[PDB]
Amino acid sequence: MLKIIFFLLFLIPFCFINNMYWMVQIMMFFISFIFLLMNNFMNYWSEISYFLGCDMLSYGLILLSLWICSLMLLASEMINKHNNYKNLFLLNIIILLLLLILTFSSMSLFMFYLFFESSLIPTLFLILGWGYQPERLQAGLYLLFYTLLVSLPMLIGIFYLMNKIGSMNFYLMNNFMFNYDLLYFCLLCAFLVKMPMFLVHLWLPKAHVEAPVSGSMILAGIMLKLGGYGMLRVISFLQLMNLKYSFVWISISLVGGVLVSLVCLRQTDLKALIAYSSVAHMGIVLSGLLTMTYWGLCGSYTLMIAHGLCSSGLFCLANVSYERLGSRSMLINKGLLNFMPSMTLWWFLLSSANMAAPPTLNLLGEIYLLNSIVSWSWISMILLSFLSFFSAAYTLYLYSFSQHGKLFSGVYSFSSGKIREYLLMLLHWLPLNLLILKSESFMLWL
Amino acid sequence: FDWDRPSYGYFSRAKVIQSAREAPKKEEKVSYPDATPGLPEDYPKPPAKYGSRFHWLE
Repeated sequence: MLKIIFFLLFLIPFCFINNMYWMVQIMMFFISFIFLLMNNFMNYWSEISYFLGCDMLSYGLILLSLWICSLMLLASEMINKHNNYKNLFLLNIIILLLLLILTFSSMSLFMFYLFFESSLIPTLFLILGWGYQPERLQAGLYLLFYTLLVSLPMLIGIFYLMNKIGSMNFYLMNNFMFNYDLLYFCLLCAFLVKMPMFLVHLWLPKAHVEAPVSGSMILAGIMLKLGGYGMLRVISFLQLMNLKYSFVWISISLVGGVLVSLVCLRQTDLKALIAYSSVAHMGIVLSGLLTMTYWGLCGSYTLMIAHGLCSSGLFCLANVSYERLGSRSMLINKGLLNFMPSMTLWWFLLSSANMAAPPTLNLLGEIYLLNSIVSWSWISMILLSFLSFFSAAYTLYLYSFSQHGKLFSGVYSFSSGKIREYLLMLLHWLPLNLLILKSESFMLWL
Repeated sequence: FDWDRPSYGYFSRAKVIQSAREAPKKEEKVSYPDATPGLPEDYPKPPAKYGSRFHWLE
């Protein structure tokens, strides 16, 4: 595992040498290939190195980050085009990636938290540094302060577990089952925030709408998963307490998913709409996760991988349109099929994946969470039908409205799509399908 | 009575006598067998088991 870490560390100096922007991604893509060869993992931890291991769960999430963090560099070519502190920008991602790799590769719960939040600050610099609109302040704080407010109490819950278990290592924790009501709320309300839950999602539409394209990728790509990944490790020893209060979370997320889907239909901003679509699906992920069944756990792991690639993908396309039309509102963006017809194909495939269209990896995960939820209670069929219905209602509205109609009138002349953009879109979607072939690996982490 | 007036400073001097009481005060030392013990210097100090034992042994 140290092979990855020391590779990244020695790539830090590449931020300082000039005319090395493009030589960075290749080193970032090549390491993904090298990491892609060392899959021999199992449910239990493997490749121990001083505190760094990796199981099938951590592997897929790590590999997802390397892929996504590599696409960030492709997407944010404008930073290179205007030399807008590109060297500092590169160092932000290389640091950020290292924090993620450690976070998932950490074997002890305290470490996971140590790099859990620490990744936030590199993200926070990203929003303020390279965001256009003035609201990146008022969205910079929300991201920082919702997270800190609920992560600091989690730190107490972590330490209280040493004095009982005597250690942080995940395997040793699973041997215990705790009965204290507050402790349950000090290790899940901290992750329920970052999922996010419907009622505490108020930061998500602000952070995503204002953050740059690259920040949108990682915020939607890996930050929403750290909440999901964290839960998968800490419901193991909260099984008893999970049964007394699960019905509160399931109802909120399920009803939260439906209500947000209606909110999606009344949006008029591409960035906002995609961001609210994240809350909709993340409600199903959390819902199935708390069902605790074998299906709900394997499925939740799957959907987190698939959704991140998609929602990250859809943020590419919004940036492409915004870069030229200059406005992210739906009213400006119309009939793009008649300006950039080649682009509209990628709009569809990424859009179709978001609505659980086949043969994507997204449908495999969504079939499963749906199974666990139904088994949990037949009453869940009511909204789970509504949520899947409306989860396509806004996706069509997102795609159709922005691509189909007659062209805008005031738009000034702008460049057409470039090869970089097409290559970026392929790398987002094409794995999202081929992964179905080897779901063997990225599914059975239990 | 053939007595003599002692010199002016005769009685201001230290006067050492032969104690007829013959019971000069004794001497003893208090004993606390229950005193808070400390680590003795002769105690051997091998390396700690797994070092610091902090979080990730750091």
